[PDB]
Amino acid sequence: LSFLGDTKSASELNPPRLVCPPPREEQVRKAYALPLCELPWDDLGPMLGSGTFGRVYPLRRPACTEVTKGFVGRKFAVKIFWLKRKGMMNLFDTISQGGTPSAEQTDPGTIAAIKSEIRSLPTSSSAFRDMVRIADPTVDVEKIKGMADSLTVETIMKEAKTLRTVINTNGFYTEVGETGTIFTQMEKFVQAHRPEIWSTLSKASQEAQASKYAEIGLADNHWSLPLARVLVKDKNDVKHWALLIELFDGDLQPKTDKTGYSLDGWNAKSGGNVVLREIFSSREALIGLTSKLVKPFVVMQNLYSLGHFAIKPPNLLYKYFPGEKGRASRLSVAAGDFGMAGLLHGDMILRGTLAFMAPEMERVSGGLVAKPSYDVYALALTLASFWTAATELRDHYPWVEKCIKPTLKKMKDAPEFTFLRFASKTGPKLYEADTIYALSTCFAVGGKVEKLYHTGMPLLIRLKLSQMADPEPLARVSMRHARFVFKAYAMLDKLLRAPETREEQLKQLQSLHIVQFLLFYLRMEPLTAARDNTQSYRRLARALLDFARLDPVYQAATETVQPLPYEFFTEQKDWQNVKVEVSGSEVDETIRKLRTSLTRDRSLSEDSWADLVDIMFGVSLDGLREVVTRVVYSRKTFLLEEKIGNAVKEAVAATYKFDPNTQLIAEDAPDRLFEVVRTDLGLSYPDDSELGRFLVHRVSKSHTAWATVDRLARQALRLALRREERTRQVYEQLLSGEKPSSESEKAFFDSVFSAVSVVSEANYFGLFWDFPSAGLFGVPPEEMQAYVRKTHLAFVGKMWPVETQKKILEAAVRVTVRGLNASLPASLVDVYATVFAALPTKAPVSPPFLYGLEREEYSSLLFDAKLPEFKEMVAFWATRHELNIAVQTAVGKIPEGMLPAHLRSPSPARFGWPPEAVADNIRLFIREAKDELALHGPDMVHNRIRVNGRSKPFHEIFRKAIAFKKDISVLQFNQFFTDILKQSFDPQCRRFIAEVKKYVRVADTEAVAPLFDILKLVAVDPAAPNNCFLWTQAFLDDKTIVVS
Repeated sequence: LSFLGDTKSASELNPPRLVCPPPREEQVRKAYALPLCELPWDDLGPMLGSGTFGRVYPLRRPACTEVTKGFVGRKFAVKIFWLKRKGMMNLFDTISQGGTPSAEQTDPGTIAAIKSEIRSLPTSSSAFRDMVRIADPTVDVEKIKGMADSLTVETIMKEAKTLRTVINTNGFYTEVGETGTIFTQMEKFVQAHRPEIWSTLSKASQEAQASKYAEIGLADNHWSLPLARVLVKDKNDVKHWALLIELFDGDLQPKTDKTGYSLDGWNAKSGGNVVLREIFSSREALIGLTSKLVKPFVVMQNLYSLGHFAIKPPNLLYKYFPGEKGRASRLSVAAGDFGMAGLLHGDMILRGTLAFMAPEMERVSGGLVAKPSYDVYALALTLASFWTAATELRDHYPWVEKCIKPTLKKMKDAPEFTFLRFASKTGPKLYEADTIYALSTCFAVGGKVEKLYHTGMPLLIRLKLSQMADPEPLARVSMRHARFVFKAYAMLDKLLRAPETREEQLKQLQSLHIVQFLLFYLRMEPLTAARDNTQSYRRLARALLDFARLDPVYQAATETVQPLPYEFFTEQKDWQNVKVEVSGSEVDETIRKLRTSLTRDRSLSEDSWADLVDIMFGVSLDGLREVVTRVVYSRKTFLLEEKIGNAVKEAVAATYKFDPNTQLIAEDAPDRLFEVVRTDLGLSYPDDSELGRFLVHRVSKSHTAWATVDRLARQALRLALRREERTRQVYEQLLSGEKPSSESEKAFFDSVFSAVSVVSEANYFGLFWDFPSAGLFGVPPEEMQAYVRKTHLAFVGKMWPVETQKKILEAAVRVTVRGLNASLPASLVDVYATVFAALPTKAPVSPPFLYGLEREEYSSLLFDAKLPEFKEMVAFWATRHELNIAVQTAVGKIPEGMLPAHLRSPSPARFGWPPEAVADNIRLFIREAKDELALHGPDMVHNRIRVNGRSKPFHEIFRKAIAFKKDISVLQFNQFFTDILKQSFDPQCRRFIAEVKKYVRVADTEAVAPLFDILKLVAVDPAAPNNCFLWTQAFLDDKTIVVS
């Protein structure tokens, strides 16, 4: 362990730790000495982007001969400084060009803005008195700070030509100071940590000295800084100031849709999305981007002292280089905007964007000093915004519309999530008690943001992003640690995936520090170049997840703290003034044990131990005294997490004992499980205490795990049915109703259990339950293989094919539309929302999952459809049945310009049809309603009949319409429903009789018409309460049953 004592002091491959904690004119005069160039308004092309301070222009007819020697490739673009605020530049233009402006644009707001902006002109500086002298040598800037306030500004009709230059040059001056404050800090670093460069800059340079910094910032560090000081000459001889920035494709933030027909908000025709949609949809490109995106900020924080305090998707710039033939697509990323950058541990000003502000900046932090932990939060949010983008892109971020705001609305009179309430000094805080818990839950495994992630995001990245966005300022990992783990995983994944460059890849891998410690800790050898190292990459990537689960700390705490006997949680009163407290003197014995276990009985110094814990766990030395306290608190309450984990997994078995065909378990707890568990254990905890919240937190955490086990067992079945035709034979045997031999069932279940491991491998490097987990599940991992094979594979054995899943869902969506009489909205998002929120109550069969708590795995498993395709599948069914219902009533009124107000000429994109199918589907609906009407007559009689329906933990009564003749008898009445039972979905009820009872059954000689209302229709078996009339397509449909 010789590399730990700060061996690489200024390297950019693995920077050192963050150990511990100028005039104004100097910073402006530093960056003001950049090369100047002049070009007219003819090399500039069409405008390409516009902000609040400037407009960017690409330059045609190449110019700026300072470039020909400069950076190869790397197209350029100027930006003219043009203040956009209350249309005052437009007013200045209309006055200068000629004519008189309107009095409507002038009076209150424009004059207010000019009055506010002519003051605060830094007329003291000597740089601002030369910037204005170069652009216009006739204006005397010392009279304009006086004329604005002596006589109020209404001389605007004669001072426009000067006000323009003054204001735009003040904008240029601010943007120049923003870069000077960085050139200063870069020079302060090149002195101490670069001997080769500072032997040719310190000798003699002032402009080359300031161009070298820009070259270093663009090429080495991946920032984006200005390179020249171009001065543009207009057609009317009015010079504007500008800067020569680099040109990217830019703005990793995609555009949203506005027509309302896209079920993921992606604008289908934005032109700039076509490439972004290729990045945010694949797994390899996203794994590469995640590691490429941390480099600039790691460099910025650990090498130089400054920090970047406005991180958000619009501020990151990209460059694609498609690489179609003979090469590969190489993505490049840079950091854009440097408006708020400042030295670390210096005083700061609260100015950011609200959705990305750390919660510890809310009231105060010693006057809000600039801490390094404010930047790790904003990258966790930014990266989570990239992994959930191809699934439900919205205009507002997920953690504020699903996690923060519905919590803020409940337990306070403060629904205002604004910046004025965030910055204010007086009032109720914004992140006080429950909003912090909601934010913590939002990113953990099972929350909303975590429900929206890609299917292919490994568990290591999920855990790391969950640890970077931690509301607690301590116990939050640093940027160096994140860079290490993400880069190591990207390298290992590219080695594993790919089938002369292997040598360079292996050297670049083993040159890291995290990998060298992992090789020392796993007892491994310097790997190879001529050996198949597959199982040695499998171990380095699996040992990198055990440190995210925090397994070494748990193994060190298992040997120190005892488990707090079970007679503590049942034999104590006053449950509001007791709480499991950690001694504070054992959180030190566990740390000593951990140090000895990790170092392997060598003797490190203190700096080496600090560096090692920062590399491996990513915290300070007084920052692991909270990680360790969490672990030993979780170890004290053993024997209560285990009893809870065992109380559930019997609810999961009762679910299959009561409803023997469910098709999912649906991770979110059914809100009734808590009362089952609290009564199962015999507990009585006041719901507002350290133990009531603990119990409600553990019940859901165990239910999510058991639902995950169920889902993996259901995916393995569908994977093993795709191969091994013998498995398919036995599966069809099971489904058809009969039963197979014993050895055939054994082979079937053995194949499914062998496929469980193939399914579990991708996201969890190994099995799902293959870690120390006996408080999460109720079963130690040694007895977990023998539970899934013998017990759980019998629940999920007979699972309906996909066509049946789609048919019953279609028929349950076409009943909700009859149930609710109102019409449907205009945008398909709202149609889906209403139809799928009113579905559990008005449908006979309950859906497998609820609205808002839906996932991509559920849909891809049950329906073979992604989430934005599942929603689009539901909306079309809804709208088409709406059109059918509208045509039926109109055909009824006629003894057709009498359709409702928004169906006379609808766009065939509201349906799924092409433009040629609507005028035929209407004719089909007409030809069908004609028969539905011809049904009615004097002889026929219509009524409803009662059967058993949904199974609530006895059954509901469910009544279905019937139409028959008066001549019919019970003889011919029972035979029809017997023949209907033959096509049931439930394989058990394919052999039943379907008598009609009153429960005294009726004589077969009686008539049916005089009996019609207490009689019900039951299914009895001829050999020996069931609801297996509900599982038929005749009883699930809308049309009435025609008994005939």
